Amino acid sequence: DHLFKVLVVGDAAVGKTSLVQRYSQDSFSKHYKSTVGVDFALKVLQWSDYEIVRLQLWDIAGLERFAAMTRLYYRDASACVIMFDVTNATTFSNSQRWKQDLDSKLTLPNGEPVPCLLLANKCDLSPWAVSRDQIDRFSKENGFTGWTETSVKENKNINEAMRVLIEKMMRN
Amino acid sequence: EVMLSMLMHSSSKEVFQASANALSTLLEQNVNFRKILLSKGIHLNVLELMQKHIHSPEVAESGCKMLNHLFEGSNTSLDIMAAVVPKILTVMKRHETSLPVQLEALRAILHFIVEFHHKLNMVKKQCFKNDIHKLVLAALNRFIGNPGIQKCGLKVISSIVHFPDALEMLSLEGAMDSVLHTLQMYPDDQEIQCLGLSLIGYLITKKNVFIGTGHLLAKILVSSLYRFKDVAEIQTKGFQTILAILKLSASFSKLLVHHSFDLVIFHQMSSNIMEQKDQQFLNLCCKCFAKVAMDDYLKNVMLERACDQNNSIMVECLLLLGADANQAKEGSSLICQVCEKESSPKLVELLLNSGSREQDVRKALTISIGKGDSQIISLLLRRLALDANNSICLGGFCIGKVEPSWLGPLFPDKTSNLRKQTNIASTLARMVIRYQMKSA
Repeated sequence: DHLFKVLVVGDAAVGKTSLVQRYSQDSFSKHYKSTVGVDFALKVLQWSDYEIVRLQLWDIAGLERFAAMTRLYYRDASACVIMFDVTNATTFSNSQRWKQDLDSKLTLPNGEPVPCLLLANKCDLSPWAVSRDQIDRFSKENGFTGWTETSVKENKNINEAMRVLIEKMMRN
Repeated sequence: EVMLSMLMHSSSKEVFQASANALSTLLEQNVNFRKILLSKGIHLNVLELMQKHIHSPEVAESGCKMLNHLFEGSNTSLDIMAAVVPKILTVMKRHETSLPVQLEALRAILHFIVEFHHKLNMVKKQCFKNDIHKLVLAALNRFIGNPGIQKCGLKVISSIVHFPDALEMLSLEGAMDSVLHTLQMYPDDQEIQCLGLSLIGYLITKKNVFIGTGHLLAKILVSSLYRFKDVAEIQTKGFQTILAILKLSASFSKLLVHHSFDLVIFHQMSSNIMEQKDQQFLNLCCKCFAKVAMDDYLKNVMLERACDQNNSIMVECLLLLGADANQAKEGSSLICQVCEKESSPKLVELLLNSGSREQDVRKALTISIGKGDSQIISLLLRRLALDANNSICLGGFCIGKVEPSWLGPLFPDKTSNLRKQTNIASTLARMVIRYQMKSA
């Protein structure tokens, strides 16, 4: 058995808590609220026989983006993910900022960057929904471990994307 | 906010101590907050924190107390068990000397321990592999003060016994000696005695039935039963343990009867019949007495001690089983000594009706004449000289005088025929012999 920590970061009002409630508390859609501070969720996965893994999802509040993103949150962290809403290019620039900040202020025992995945939040909404051609530019430029579309309300691809990300994380 | 403080300042033990105590008191105050922080990711996270901060005992004690007050009144899964029990066991092992840490850890383990069976077997084996039993026995045996920890320990070991791989593992460690020591060290308490007597029967193995441990166990069991004779639960548990010991080895009860165990049965038989009826408790005691009924030398010692005390109900049962009424040690006959110690008339009546040699009866007659008592001498003459042929033959005896009261009942006095419908003794003997014959 093993335990790991994953930090979910992104822009404001992107349903940051919706995905983490869906994956752990089995709560999807619901009202849109503002996350004042860092909140936690627990996940247990039976990845293999006699090998059960625990995951601590930390959904960092993105309201204080201008404030110094303290390395204490990323301290001892084993994984991270950036999730941005697909209805704003400002969220895309914010995701670039999160990528730069984590690349600057995150370290691993091997020294290699920890896996990162680009989550396209709330694709089940018009009009900028399936613009994967534009997303591929940053997908290959940023050197992310993965990129995958998702919809928090419908939970269309949260499970497969999370499984791929965690398999990549234990792959290191 | 408190949780965030804890998380953002893991490097300091003081903030963890104060905030942990704060939210533990909050959780203890309001039950609603339970299972909300649990759903928020608090348990394994603080477990990792105590993994990070281990050099201090105060942090471990606060963490264990917080787990105790968090997990109370809740049921967890096997995964939570595997994620909680090993870490807290390692923490308790790392801080073994500090009493508060041990107390809080034992309380937490107690509140937290108790297809699906196959998964649970792995967790049970891993838990035993984590040396939980060694740590808990060492804690309860080394430090015998602060009774609460002892109680907690007993509770824990109880939940240990009813593991498949636990009985022999506990037998190796010698859990019996520690438990019996606790019972000796805490006679006056009820809960410690109550749990201990139940645990003694469950621990029983053929290794420790012999002398050196069986003799002490018999002394403790009699002391415990005698301490609380009226409490039904304590007596029931003690008799269940005694029955288990008797079933395991028949070499027992040789010293139990020696160590005044008869006082236990006779009072219970008297009390249970006079008080409310418990068929299970009564039959359990009767079955134990049936196992005691063998080795008739024990029966003879039982009769001598039963007849010494005014125990009219039991002596009839004992006679019905057997145990001939001429078991004198040649110092004085049974009828002689019973007549000496101001006994009830029904005692000498049952003695006379059963097999009693004439010479001892005449000795009893002379003794009863010395201490002038009309009822006993009248009952004695009813057997020495009266006929059928409606005739007295009160001859060769050297009685110094005669009084009308002495030979009162000797005359027929057909005014009424006395009725004695009390079948209590007869029934008790009937069940005892029924269990004796059926068991054999």
